[PDB]
Amino acid sequence: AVTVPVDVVMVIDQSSSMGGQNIARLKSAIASGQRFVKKMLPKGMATEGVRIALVSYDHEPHRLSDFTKDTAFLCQKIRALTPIWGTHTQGGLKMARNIMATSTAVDKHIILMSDGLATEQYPVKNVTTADFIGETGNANDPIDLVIQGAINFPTNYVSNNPSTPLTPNYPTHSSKVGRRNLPESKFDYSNLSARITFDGVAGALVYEPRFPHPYYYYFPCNAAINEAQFAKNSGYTIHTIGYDLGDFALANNSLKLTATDENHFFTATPANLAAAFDNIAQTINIGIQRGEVTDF
Ligand SMILES: [Ca+2]
Ligand SMILES: [Ca+2]
Repeated sequence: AVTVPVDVVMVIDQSSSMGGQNIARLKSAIASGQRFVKKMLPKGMATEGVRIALVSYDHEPHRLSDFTKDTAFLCQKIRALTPIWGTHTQGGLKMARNIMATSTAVDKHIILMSDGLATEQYPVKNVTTADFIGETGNANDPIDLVIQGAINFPTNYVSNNPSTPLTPNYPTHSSKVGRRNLPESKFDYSNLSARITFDGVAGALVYEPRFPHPYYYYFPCNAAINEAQFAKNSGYTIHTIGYDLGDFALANNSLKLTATDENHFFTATPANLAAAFDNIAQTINIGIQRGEVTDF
């Protein structure tokens, strides 16, 4: 029985939302993460053809392991996941692209798991108003949803810092938000811990105070979809778990679009997360089968 080599990068959001009152989220993430590792590396170091790498992220990404068959090392890093402020989903994906760049596996998969909106992203170089876009007219688009939400709850969505007298302009239906189809050349990747801020803070929308009416906002959910697209263009399959998103359309739809397609997007709760990782492992393992060697 022949299988092609496969390399998997796990990218796990460890934002503050995973802990505190919500600690069931972290605990199930840790249980299911280890379950997935064991399922994919059943022989440990002797598992032919399979390797797993691990990224966690909060306001910055963390390389927890390069590609490895070392079940114990991976499981120890998963058990050490820690809720920390910030959701730099673009950064997690960017570090996954860095790691996958060295792969010569035939099959190349990224698993992204996040329980919230992205609120951090990398700076845009030589930024102009053309790097932003307005309402699409598709009410399910992350663009239209974030604009509508920020109209309903301006200080929840838009970067603002009450400890200073500085103040953003808040959006209307005419406002423009970060695109999700910028070229890779547009992002400053010189520092994977960097984030765009206004008045010292980030957010679901980050005000670009240099630009005029109708007002312009970086949109980290769109930046994350943009980064996912670079990975898919490189040939990597993305499976995304929208984790405990509680029927919040912006969070659901923003994460759905990072996946290879809608069939690679899973809506999970802590209670049923293991079933999503089981299905992803099954899909990966079905995909690598190349039959038997029976030349004669
Ligand atoms: Ca979160
Ligand atoms: Ca302020």
